[PDB]
Amino acid sequence: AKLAVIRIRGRVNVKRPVRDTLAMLRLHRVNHCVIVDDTPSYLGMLQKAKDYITWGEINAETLAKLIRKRGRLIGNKPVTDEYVKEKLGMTIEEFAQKVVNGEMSLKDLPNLKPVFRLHPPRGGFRGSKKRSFKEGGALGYRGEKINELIERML
Amino acid sequence: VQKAHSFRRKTRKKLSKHPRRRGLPPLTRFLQEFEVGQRVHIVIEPSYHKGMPDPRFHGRTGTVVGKRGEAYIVEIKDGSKVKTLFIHPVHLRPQK
RNA sequence: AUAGGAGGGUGCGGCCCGAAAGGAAUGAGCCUCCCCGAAGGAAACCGCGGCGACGCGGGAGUACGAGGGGAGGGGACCGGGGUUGCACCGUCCGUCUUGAAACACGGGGCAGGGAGUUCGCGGCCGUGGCGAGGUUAAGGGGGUUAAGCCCCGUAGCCGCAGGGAAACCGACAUGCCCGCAGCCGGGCUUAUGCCCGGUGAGGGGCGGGGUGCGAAAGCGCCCGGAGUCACGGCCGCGAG
RNA sequence: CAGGAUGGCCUCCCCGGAGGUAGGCGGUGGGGUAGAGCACUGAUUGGAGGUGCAGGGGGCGAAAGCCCCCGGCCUCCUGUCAAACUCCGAACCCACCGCCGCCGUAGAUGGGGGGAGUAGGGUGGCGGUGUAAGCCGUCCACCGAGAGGGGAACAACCCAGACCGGGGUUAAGGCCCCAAAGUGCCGGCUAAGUGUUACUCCAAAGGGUGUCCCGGGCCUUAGACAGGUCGAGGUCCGGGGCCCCGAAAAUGGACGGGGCUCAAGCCGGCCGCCGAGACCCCGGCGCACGGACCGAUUGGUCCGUGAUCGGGUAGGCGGGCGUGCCGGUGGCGUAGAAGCCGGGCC
RNA sequence: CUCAGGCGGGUCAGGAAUCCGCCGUAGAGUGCAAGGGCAAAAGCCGGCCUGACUGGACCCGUAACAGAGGCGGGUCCAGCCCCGAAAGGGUGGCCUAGCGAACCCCUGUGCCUCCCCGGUGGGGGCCAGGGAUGACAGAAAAGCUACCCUGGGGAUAACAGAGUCGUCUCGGGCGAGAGCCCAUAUCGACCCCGAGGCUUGCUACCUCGCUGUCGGCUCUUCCCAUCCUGGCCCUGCAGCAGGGGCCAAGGGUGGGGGUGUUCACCCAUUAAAGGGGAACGUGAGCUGGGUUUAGACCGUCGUGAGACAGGUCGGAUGCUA
RNA sequence: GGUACGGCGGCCAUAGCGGGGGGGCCACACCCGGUCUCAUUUCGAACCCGGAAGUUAAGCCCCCCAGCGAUCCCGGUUGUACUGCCCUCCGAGAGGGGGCGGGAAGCCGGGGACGCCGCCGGCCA
Repeated sequence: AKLAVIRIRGRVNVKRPVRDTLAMLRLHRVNHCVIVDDTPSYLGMLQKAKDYITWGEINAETLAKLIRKRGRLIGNKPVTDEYVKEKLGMTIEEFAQKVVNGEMSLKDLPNLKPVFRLHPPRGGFRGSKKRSFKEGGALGYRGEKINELIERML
Repeated sequence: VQKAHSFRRKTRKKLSKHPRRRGLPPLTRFLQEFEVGQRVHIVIEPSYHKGMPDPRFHGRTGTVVGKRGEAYIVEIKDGSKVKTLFIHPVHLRPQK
């Protein structure tokens, strides 16, 4: 499957190993999201940095909306239906569906940045950033519920 | 009180042997052979006191880069420095 | 003359000034209307869920929205400046120190003076001249109001051959292998660019050579030509 | 030993050309810590059995000796230990190999050269030491050398790392008034102003038919207890939450203050709303890198990328502003130069 | 070839002389501390020998990472050799301690060299071994200062402040026991839990370009763990008085002798003659007796200059708010 | 190809210690005798030289066990003890707790285990 990972906590009071793990994941700043695979290496990295991020499974509709709104090309240019059709031959919905199914990967779209800089959620997070999501916090694995958060952050 | 490092400094357990392994080891480790570029672990045999590397390098894995007499030339990377040691095959083990 | 903070910061409101240098009668503040608008973003009302605070779907991504434009009315201000009021914030300056508002030291006010300078040697870099050569020193002649300017001056110093305490001996102007840039040929690529195969200066590595220790092997240093002079700068040592 | 040198950590320039490894997955090796245990070495309560054992003392006997105990030494059972013990043994750390990820031909790993500063550190977690404060190391997180929003102020705690002008949403946390946001919702508890304290500050052993509950029990609805008669539940035990006593200080006074009792306190939750220079957006500046074009001495205009540029002490490096004089070049001035006071613009 | 120890059996001979058999993973031993390693040995007993040698390389450690004079160790090439049938082993001690720059000097061994040339005596040089610096990365080296001087340090003591409460003061839990019986009228062992910062100590956080000390006098104020004065409870409380405890801080808690004294002791009164905080309150309020300079005497220590938290006599107190 | 035959080895106790039954074609032994080789710090005891009268009594070979020792699997104690990262979670303190990730030792019960395996040769076929 495909995992959406959003950084939650800031860049202060972070030890070198976790800082470098987040840098490798490209989560340099707060409210930044990336999409990765479910490989053991990525799972291990998520476990290593699980105290400063949240992650879950992303749906095709959510990925399509994310690409449509917050997706950007090199140069911070908007990603549009005309461009995606001219470069791949299908609409954003079909591209997202194929990516979620695993047929293709986001990198297949040329000049697409791998990180989506989200907006702070509407109504804020419903939990403190000092606790995990299982006990009412806003950290760690949260499963399919990450789609609602991604919708709120656009 | 500061103590300088010597060959046997703090080696009570590192250079000790299992009670059931007292005596001469099997001759395979003594008579084994290696090739240039092969990687070997450095596992010291306390009974044999000849061709023993410094215990500070016990447990590492090095690269064979030659041979002199009956000793193998093993290169290791301590930090960023390349250190060359002459280790008897009895103190060596092939990787995998 | 009922009001509290190192004497200031952000925003504006009173009173006052406002010719010139700033905008402005070729239109100021101002009043009205119209268009597009990024991120963001309501409610009236309708139906439903929840014990409840409330939420869900439509209304709606609508009114509004930083900003970007246009038209109409009026006809002299706006910017700026002095003081002061209100709201919030703010415990002076330099210095040693882990730590300064400090009950730690230097701090009445103003003006003027005030602290990486010169030489010798040496290591580097920026640039310029010449180049297996480079460069003059003291000094000499010409000319000049003049110490400016022109020419000469090879003594001397560094480099061209290193090794050794000394006696002393005394070397590749390329034998070979990897190989960056560049060049050549081919394929993909709109092109850029990428890939592949050769040649590859400079670079790295072998091989061989000189000398010192040795009986020899073997090791140290060195050998297939780049140095020298000048201007400026950083630094090390000695002179206060 | 208030001082220096060599290293480590910073900065500037240059050569080299195809790799590198802070994080992760799997594998090949090393370990002897926490824990545990007696299989070694050393400790350790009692009991049983076996051994005359230089034990030792008594009964017994001129004497040589036996019989009693106690002790010593072994096996077992029973009850306990170890920083200088280990038959066992993690988490975890380190070396190497393959791969994912990241960085690198806009030139990394690496090499050469120039210039330094630094040799009092502090808070915080862990380890040895100490009654404790503290001292001495270790971890590199924060202050030193760090803005903004909070904890009442607070170095160190929470959010957060910051070019300039604007708009919006969130973070720490907060919503009775001071003070923006609820006298917000449901269930329960507290009667002590206990509390109104995340941490920097916070009182104990011992006790309470004070209350609200859980779990075990014995009797047990005309039969159980209180005083053979009534006639509804009793009588214990071990626990959990809150509260109570134990609880005495010096200028008058500290939940920050006012004050607060189905709360404005505390528990298990929930719903809205406020709240940063953080996150998003619009316009602008500079910087690093690459490119095009253009300068008769270091350069200039513009363009492309920057989620992976914008805090800063010691220190390194580049550009720029100002003053006296000299060689040039172009000029102003008695229709008023320099200088001096107050204003406008860049 | 196999040890320490143990068991059974043996003339003197026993606990232990010297033997014989069995069990015996090392419980023995190693030249020496400890750790590790060593059982057809590295231990024990024997044979031969001197490799504890000469001319040289590369590497690890002291000194991780990350620089090093000197030193120690490891892997090798050559020479001449030792042991062994041979393989194979030998560059001291099974591995880790037992030691040391420059200059100068002594010794061995061969060579070079000494100012125009040559000889002789002598000198200098290269290589190897040795003489030591223990403050051990290498000056040759006794004290007083109270007559002291200078530059600094709160990086560092004495008083005071701050943290802590070991100690100090004051409470609590349990109840062995003493009390004719009776644990709690009163005392309360052995143990355990606390409060204050009023004794002393520990730390070194602020203060050494200056914050004047103990004691007394004057004066102001505060706490209760209350000595008296007001009101109560228990009593091994007959009364008069006592012992223990509770509420209570409005008032008082005085005068004298010796001593610089605080304190403590003592005297006569009194209801009582309470303990403490305030920069050990109060020296820009006083006094200056003690303490702590400069003069001097005695005792003790030192060869001496001198010293003594040992006595003793004398020894300054600035002010215009 | 057989063999209750031997030599040289590998892992070095799951393989050891202690017990029970079975065997002598060849082979391995016990053993007969010490002139020669060799030796006793005496001993032909060991070592060595020369052989077969006897024996399988035991070394050796084949098969079996679970008393001790060792060690593999499963179940219970137990996801207990302990531990990496984060925490505005509790606790006066000591110390504990929540989320994600690792995870024993000892003890008890039931099985396993009285070793696998390689090169060559002897005898027979």
